Amino acid sequence: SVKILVVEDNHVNQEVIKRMLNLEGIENIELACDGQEAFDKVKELTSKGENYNMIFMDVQMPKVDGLLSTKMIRRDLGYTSPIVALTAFADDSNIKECLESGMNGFLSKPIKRPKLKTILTEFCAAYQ
Amino acid sequence: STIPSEIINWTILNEIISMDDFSKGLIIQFIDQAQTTFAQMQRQLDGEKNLTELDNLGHFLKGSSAALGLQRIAWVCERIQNLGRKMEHFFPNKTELVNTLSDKSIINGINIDEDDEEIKDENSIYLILIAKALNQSRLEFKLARIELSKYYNTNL
Repeated sequence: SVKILVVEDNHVNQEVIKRMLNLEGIENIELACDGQEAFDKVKELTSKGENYNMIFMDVQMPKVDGLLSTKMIRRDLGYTSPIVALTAFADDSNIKECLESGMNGFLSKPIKRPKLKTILTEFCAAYQ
Repeated sequence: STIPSEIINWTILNEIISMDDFSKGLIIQFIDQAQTTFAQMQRQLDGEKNLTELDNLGHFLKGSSAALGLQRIAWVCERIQNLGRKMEHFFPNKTELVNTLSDKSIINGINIDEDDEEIKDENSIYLILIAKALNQSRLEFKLARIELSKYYNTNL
């Protein structure tokens, strides 16, 4: 019954990740194009007593980045499930900054499928 | 860094293809997104001249192009962003840039200026260079299409 939120500020990137998840046997995938929209979707799911097993969150987005989005989601909504950074800079420095915002894992872009598979296995509850 | 020599980073695109209609569909989405984005950049150049929006548009196309391995397009986008942040104040000309191509024969039988547009204050310098880079991006887009078309045995 896995449900996943994919937050990426480009539709193309979103479809790449959705396809990856689909190939891993996950079909219930929602999309958000920015940090606020992401918060909105978690809040809604939250309005329905339901929740995402995992969120994949683009770090570098305009208006509201993935750090802010993460903190809003955790603090205001009480979401304690895994939020995984989608990042272009896997430098140890930025990786800590993501952790400090409330994220708990990372996938570097361009996303590599085997890394995505490992993240799912390790952190996604109920994942086949 | 400078501009990559290769139009396509197959190491990146192969990941997407390993998931294959899917990749072709994705490439077609990209192609539409690029045409929109360029048209938006042009509109800004001729109208509002908002450097901040040109930065934003560059950010958006960079993410897509990079993910598909269209690394030359991605590089031009990143220059557009820097120009728009006023961090750079030069941009190379078309000949210089095409002279770095890994396979220059892709240019035989095409006018490399075919898709050029022009436009008409501190900001003028930057706007002009962004216009120049946009023209570069149009060529890079066409070249990417040519290569992708030959790979998929179909005009994209």
